[PDB]
Amino acid sequence: MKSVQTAATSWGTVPSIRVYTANNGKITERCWDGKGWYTGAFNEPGDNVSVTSWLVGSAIHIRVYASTGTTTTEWCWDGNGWTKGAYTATN
Amino acid sequence: MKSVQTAATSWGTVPSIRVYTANNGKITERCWDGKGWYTGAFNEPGDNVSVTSWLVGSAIHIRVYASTGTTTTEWCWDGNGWTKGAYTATN
Amino acid sequence: MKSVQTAATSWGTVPSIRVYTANNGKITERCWDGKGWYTGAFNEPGDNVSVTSWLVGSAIHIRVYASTGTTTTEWCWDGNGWTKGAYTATN
Ligand SMILES: Cc1c(C)c2c3c4c1OP(=O)(O)Oc1c(C)c(C)c5c(c1C4)Cc1c(c(c(C)c(C)c1OP(=O)(O)O5)OP(=O)(O)O2)C3
Ligand SMILES: Cc1c(C)c2c3c4c1OP(=O)(O)Oc1c(C)c(C)c5c(c1C4)Cc1c(c(c(C)c(C)c1OP(=O)(O)O5)OP(=O)(O)O2)C3
Ligand SMILES: Cc1c(C)c2c3c4c1OP(=O)(O)Oc1c(C)c(C)c5c(c1C4)Cc1c(c(c(C)c(C)c1OP(=O)(O)O5)OP(=O)(O)O2)C3
Ligand SMILES: OC[C@@]1(O)OC[C@@H](O)[C@@H](O)[C@@H]1O
Ligand SMILES: OC[C@@]1(O)OC[C@@H](O)[C@@H](O)[C@@H]1O
Ligand SMILES: OC[C@@]1(O)OC[C@@H](O)[C@@H](O)[C@@H]1O
Ligand SMILES: OC[C@@]1(O)OC[C@@H](O)[C@@H](O)[C@@H]1O
Ligand SMILES: OC[C@@]1(O)OC[C@@H](O)[C@@H](O)[C@@H]1O
Ligand SMILES: OC[C@@]1(O)OC[C@@H](O)[C@@H](O)[C@@H]1O
Ligand SMILES: [Zn+2]
Ligand SMILES: [Zn+2]
Ligand SMILES: [Zn+2]
Repeated sequence: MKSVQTAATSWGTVPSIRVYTANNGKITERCWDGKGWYTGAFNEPGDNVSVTSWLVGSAIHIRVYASTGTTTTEWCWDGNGWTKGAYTATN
Repeated sequence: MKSVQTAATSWGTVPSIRVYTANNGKITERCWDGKGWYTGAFNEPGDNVSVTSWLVGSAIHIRVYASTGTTTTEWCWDGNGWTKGAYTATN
Repeated sequence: MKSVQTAATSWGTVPSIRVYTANNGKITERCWDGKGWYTGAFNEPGDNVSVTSWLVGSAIHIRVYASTGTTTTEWCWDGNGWTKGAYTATN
């Protein structure tokens, strides 16, 4: 049957986990920080999703790559809300 | 042509790598621990797969997200067998 | 609509980022090292891609898993060009 597509990242030792789900063209986010799953602020269009993150000290930085057709849009979390990133590709 | 879908994670100083393949609704696992590839114990249903892992000291923790329909099931490896995680996509 | 499929990895604190895109049977690579996106050296066939990476000091080691059909080919970056890895899906 048709199935959603996911991408996952984690950081630290607790850990913090973020799982992105692409469902019928919309990506949403589920979060774990040690006390139960909850819904994240990320909501962007996309059929397909990948993610990577890195720590600067204790500060997390997340990059989500959301693709519709041949266009991939990068979204960035740097502690102060999601912003559109500079990524481009000539697909 | 129709193609399988993979997810990969790695850790530590060997390094240890784990590659999950979703093929026709079934997910399986191939492992590298420095001495050749071999088949892992993970076998769970799923059309799509993502994975993340983290170390706590020397202990690996792996989380594999297996999706069928709109249901994503989280599978947990924490040193002693695969168990179903608490992940849900809604509350 | 049909959409491309991506995978992403990053390392260090700058950070460096690599984003792999599978598009109509071909996987290509875009790169960030703090100073703008550019096209990387990776070009290999595949309908689906996953990736994992690890540092050895400042030196990055990347493993890209490229799938066509039921055949997943591992590509290896160890500082000196992309080479085919030992991964096989069965014994
Ligand atoms: C309950 C059910 C529904 C509502 C279906 C389908 C199936 C189905 O039975 P199920 O027990 O899941 O057996 C299947 C299993 C185990 C796999 C692995 C299948 C399919 C089926 C067959 C084929 C299938 C179907 C699809 C879609 C969109 C895809 C992508 C799709 O390919 P994919 O998931 O790779 O391969 O259509 P749709 O979801 O409307 O209908 C057809
Ligand atoms: C040998 C072979 C088989 C057995 C096929 C197909 C093709 C095929 O020739 P190939 O040399 O691979 O040329 C193609 C290439 C290079 C690409 C990139 C293609 C397709 C083909 C055509 C289209 C195609 C086909 C599919 C399926 C399920 C998909 C998803 C699919 O899309 P996708 O992989 O994005 O695009 O059907 P199926 O596997 O039954 O049959 C049809
Ligand atoms: C412009 C356009 C083209 C050229 C299409 C399709 C659609 C389409 O309109 P759009 O505004 O994108 O509305 C859709 C939206 C928003 C979603 C979420 C859709 C589809 C469509 C419909 C269905 C669809 C279509 C496909 C393919 C290959 C897939 C995988 C596919 O599933 P998926 O992306 O999950 O679901 O065929 P193809 O790209 O040839 O044709 C059909
Ligand atoms: O604390 C939750 C949160 O702020 O964590 C960082 C990002 O995952 C956000 O989308 C998410 O809402
Ligand atoms: O601060 C945001 C940014 O500079 O972070 C590094 C890369 O993800 C860039 O594409 C992105 O615009
Ligand atoms: O040594 C192999 C193994 O035990 O490693 C941890 C997990 O990847 C398991 O599924 C796998 O069988
Ligand atoms: O020990 C298992 C568990 O608590 O680990 C952290 C998260 O992956 C949870 O969903 C999961 O149930
Ligand atoms: O400096 C760019 C580069 O060498 O970085 C390592 C790999 O990502 C290569 O494919 C890529 O061309
Ligand atoms: O050649 C490099 C290599 O040994 O690195 C470890 C694994 O990725 C192997 O499959 C691969 O062949
Ligand atoms: Zn299915
Ligand atoms: Zn194909
Ligand atoms: Zn679409």
